[PDB]
Amino acid sequence: RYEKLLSQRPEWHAPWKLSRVINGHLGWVRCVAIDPVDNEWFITGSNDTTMKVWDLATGKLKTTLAGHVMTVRDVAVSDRHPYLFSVSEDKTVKCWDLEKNQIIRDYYGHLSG
RNA sequence: AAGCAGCUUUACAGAUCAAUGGCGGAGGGAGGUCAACAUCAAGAACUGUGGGCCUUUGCCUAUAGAACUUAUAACGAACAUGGUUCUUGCCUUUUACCAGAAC
Ligand SMILES: [Mg+2]
Repeated sequence: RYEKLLSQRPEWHAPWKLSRVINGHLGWVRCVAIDPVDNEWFITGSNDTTMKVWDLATGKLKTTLAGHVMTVRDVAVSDRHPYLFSVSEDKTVKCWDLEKNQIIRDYYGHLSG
């Protein structure tokens, strides 16, 4: 097994460097989701109970999405829908109409966060 | 529109009393605080049918039919409630509330 690893060379990849630091939250950034279609913005749920939407190219802040009362743990953006799904430690799963930026279609049943 | 002729029918006397041609006829009418199924808010908006293009979709062209609803816009010349979210009001907590919005 060990002579077959030395027989093989890994693919070269280009290294990574920091290009932009964005300071906008009041707590920890706990989750990041990208726009799956057309790639203009990303959204960061956080520890200050609010999700912010950041433009990918310029780095400016587009909007803030409040509506959770505890820390937003994960954020998922849909490719087939204009829907944003967001869970938190406050036992809530929420949907968001991105054509309206309002909470629709709330989900219920998790015993904990 | 009286009257005459032409036309369409009509009670019919017919010609034919055949092959015909026209209209009607080859399982009703009125209803029911009966039922089922469709359908009832959108480029001012529908569908069937023929033709051509591309390769079925879509477009263009020709044609037929469009009930109900709608312009001081809506089936209802009528008018309640609930959910979420935002902003207020009441001010021990909650429910029940206050009264505007958006969905
Ligand atoms: Mg108590």
